[PDB]
Amino acid sequence: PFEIEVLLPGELSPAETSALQKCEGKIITFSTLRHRASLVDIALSSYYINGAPPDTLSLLEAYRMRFAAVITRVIPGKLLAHAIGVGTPTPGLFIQNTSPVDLCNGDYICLLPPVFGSADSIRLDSVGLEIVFPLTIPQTLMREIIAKVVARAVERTDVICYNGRRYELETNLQHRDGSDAAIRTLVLNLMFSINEGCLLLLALIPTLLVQGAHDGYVNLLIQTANCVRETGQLINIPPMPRIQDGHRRFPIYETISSWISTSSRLGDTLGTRAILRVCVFDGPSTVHPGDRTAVIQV
Amino acid sequence: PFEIEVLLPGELSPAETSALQKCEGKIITFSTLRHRASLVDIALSSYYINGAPPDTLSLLEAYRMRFAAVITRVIPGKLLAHAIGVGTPTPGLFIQNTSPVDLCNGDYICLLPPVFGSADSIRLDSVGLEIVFPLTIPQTLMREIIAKVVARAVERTAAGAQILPHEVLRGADVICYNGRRYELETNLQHRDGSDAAIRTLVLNLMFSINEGCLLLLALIPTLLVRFPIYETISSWISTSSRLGDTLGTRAILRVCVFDGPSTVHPGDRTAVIQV
Amino acid sequence: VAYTDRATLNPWASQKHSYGDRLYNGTYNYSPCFKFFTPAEVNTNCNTLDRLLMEAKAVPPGSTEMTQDPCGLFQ
Amino acid sequence: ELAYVRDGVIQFEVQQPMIARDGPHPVDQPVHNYMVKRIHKRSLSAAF
Amino acid sequence: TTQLIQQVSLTDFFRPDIEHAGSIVLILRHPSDMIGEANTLTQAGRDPDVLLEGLRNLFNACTAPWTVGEGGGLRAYVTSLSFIAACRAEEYTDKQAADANRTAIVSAYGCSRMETRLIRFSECLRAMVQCHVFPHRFISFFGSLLEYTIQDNLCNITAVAKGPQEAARTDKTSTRRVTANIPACVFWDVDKDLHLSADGLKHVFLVFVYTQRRQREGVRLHLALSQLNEQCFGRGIGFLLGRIRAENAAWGTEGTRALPLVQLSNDPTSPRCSIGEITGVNWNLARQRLYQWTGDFRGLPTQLSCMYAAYTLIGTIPSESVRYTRRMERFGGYNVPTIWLEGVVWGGTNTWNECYY
Amino acid sequence: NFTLTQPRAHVDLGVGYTAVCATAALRCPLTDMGNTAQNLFFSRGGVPMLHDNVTESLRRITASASVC
Repeated sequence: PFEIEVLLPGELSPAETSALQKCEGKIITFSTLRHRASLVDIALSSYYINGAPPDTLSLLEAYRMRFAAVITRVIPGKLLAHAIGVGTPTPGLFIQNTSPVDLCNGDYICLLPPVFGSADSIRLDSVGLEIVFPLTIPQTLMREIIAKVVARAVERTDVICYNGRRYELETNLQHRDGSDAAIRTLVLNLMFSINEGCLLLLALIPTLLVQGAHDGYVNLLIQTANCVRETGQLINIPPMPRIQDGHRRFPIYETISSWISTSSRLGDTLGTRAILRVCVFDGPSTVHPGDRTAVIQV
Repeated sequence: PFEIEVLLPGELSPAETSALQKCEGKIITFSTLRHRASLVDIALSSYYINGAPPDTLSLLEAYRMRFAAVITRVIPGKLLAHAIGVGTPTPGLFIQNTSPVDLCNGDYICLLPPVFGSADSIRLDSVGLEIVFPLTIPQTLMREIIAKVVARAVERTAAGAQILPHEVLRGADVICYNGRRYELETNLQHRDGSDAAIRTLVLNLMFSINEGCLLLLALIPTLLVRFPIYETISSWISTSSRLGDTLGTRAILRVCVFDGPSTVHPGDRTAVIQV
Repeated sequence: VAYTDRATLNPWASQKHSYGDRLYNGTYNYSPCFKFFTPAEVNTNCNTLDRLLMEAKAVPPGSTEMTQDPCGLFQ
Repeated sequence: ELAYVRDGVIQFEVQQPMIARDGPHPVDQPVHNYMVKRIHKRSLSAAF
Repeated sequence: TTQLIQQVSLTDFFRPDIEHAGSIVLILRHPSDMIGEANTLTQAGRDPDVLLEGLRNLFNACTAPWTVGEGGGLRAYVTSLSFIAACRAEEYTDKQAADANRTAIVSAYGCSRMETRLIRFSECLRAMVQCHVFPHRFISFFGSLLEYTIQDNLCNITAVAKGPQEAARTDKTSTRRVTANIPACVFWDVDKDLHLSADGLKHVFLVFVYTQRRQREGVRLHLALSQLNEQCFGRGIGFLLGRIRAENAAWGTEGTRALPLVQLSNDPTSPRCSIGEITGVNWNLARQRLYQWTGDFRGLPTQLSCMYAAYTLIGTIPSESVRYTRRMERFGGYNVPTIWLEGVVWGGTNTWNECYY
Repeated sequence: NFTLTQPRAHVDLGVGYTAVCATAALRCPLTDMGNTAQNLFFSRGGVPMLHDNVTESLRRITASASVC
């Protein structure tokens, strides 16, 4: 299909030319889409604006706003790249397991700033710009680091163990450009989450505990509900109310519909669109660091 | 670019061929297609994982993580698979509406078996190798069904644990289609073992709702004119993030119905696409 | 039926709901521990083994049960 | 010749001789055992 | 990727005039299903007799009442683009020309009872909108009809989808290729907030906002066309309509002592007796003080009040840098202003992903 | 691009019930054994009781790829 063309920068260095001609696999992101681009827009100096380093939230929203692309094979004659447009097959590509850990089959690969570790910085000797290869994972540790960073942001104003493996992280938060967005979205979620069923739920704690006394599913909630039980007795606990009509009234349906709508909204806002579903053949679906695979469009 | 073959079971010719003659629009899916595959790895017997029998949630997650494919071959003395893909042509795109439930033009394909009520999924228990197919309903229809079943479950639990149930339990909830009758939820004394997995789900949902609506009045009353109090908030955020990916059930297949097969009688020749 | 000298010597693991459905039930919360502790799957495994044995006696057969995975029907 | 075969089948007849006659057995009708087998189609495909 | 699907419909919401390209047809829903679904979402507040009266009026005004709600696949389930343009696209770009176009259409199409049908449709739409019922939850994606044929009181028009429609060379139009045109009300000014160059592939989105005021409501079927991300479309719509968002929020509230001692009572003086004081005693006489909140409320409807923005990805463009030209066309019995475009196709899915604010 | 396909067919010669099979060699077993532990703590829990605090303190103080 359609393919973009990027002009080759001058003063080519064989040290990185050999790596580019051997690997042909890397995930990159771009903002300006153009078939004929000579200097594109991936410039750290241009993105530095005033001079202060970008914040984690600023980088996150910039990545969310910007699109994604997959680097195809590179020929000495000209540089070719493939962008992500509509849901159509894109044959003639190549991918590699950039992440140091294995990836499950049918996983949507996302783009995140390098925060997992100090990745190698390839300082190009050209004059145009330089390219830095990130090393992150799509969602596994992302779903935890986003929670940690939002918790830190809301509290201002680590060690993760999995199968005997310890992972280290380095947080960075020095700007308040995203604090306003964070507080706005959290207050919007709080305003959209309150419904009329909470009063009924709070007015049923004795019946709930009586039912759960001979059920066994109590520890799985009380191991973490250290304050929920304390706050349960500090509420109105009103008696059974009277509905204005008992023929076509059901607040349960309204509140579950509102919860479904809010959950869909938050999933859409926090979910990066990436239509990448590979299909393995013959060999196992689990990938290993140091192997080469193909591209399959579904 | 490779062929797919299947193994024909033995000493089971008449009944299986009679079932296959009537059911010509079945759907077969594999998590990882290979050159040679058997029938003992895509059935219910192979769904046992994590040292526990498969449940409705496990079936739903397996269906979500699995791919989508269709086949069209009914031969009493032969049974082989075909390659499915955009590059590989698929002549003779003929399918049969296995589900007797009436549908509409331009719907969304989703995998949701009706195990909560009125399943009527008869299988072959003489061998233990059964492939239960789910019913196809649009996204709005499936959302309404989920809402109604969870409402029924919560009202039943409230009646059971309240020792004073409310006389109103149904009201007026009748689903029709261009002036028709569905005749659903006609049984009350019937009991099933599938409700053991939804009680925890509804309890978690109501706990999340309660904590979310209580955190508004605990932080700051803007609208009102040794305990860090952070573990509960962190757990709620983690559970919300985990459920964010779980609630994603966007349809992949597309339905392009030519005219209508169910205009006068459901269960006729229906067209479909792979967009 | 097998030994006429006496009955089973482990009454604590010979009834229906002795220990299997109590501890190793799955829903109520390593392969043999689940293979030989639930009556439904035990019965279905014995039925499949008997069917395979009768098929072998009568009449391939796909290299299953008696082959590949050991400790199957000949436990 | 494989463009159109419609899953053709073949039949083979085999006898079971034991020994020549030497007295009153008495003789009877010999068993005309036979076997029937079907054909199979296999192909290899790749990308280049 | 292109399929030819035709619908067996004779005259649902259109006249047997000369067929024209650039038409969008949607799918409606049966009123019985929508009223059965909304009888519980109404939550009182309005008299239900007006909805029944409007339904009866619509049934009486609709031609052949014995065919709707029964029969086979012949019913009222499609709407022509001309009716939508006449009912909605009248106060968008140029009123002094839109009203003239509407009058010409209603004088050249019906010429005997077009005004009565139009006013009946307007009243039925007002009744179905004022009752706080959203009909967009049942609308599904539909193809675009493109065919020229005629018969004896019969017309079978096929529909196409996304693909090489302009490259198939059907050789059935006036020219060697196909015609693709859109009405005047298809684009809105966005440079004031998007002065940056639109370097990339643009997308076509359908926007259907909702209004909530004092006993007055209206519809606005706009057509946004911006290169911004899907998740930012709601934010852009809210920013553009910020002068009316506050009024809508204020008018949507239809249908108190805090607890600042938690920060001081969390660690010390904690009467945690939610189990010991309940499972032991009957608790029928010790419930004396507790909390009262000094208030009484029943129902806080907020999800169905803040919903005022929506957008769906419908229609794409094979190539970017599309240039629009303002010209004139002469066809039919009257000359109407039209805008000719190029490199525009249809298709997609009707995935409703709204972001209320 | 092109794909090389060779559609052919094959037929059997003799019966499939006349053959002899036997084992030749096996790989050397090497698995974790000895001081192993179960995943009972990580595999949910059980019926709660009034001794939850003391039992969780005991679990914490005791806590401070093959399983058995």
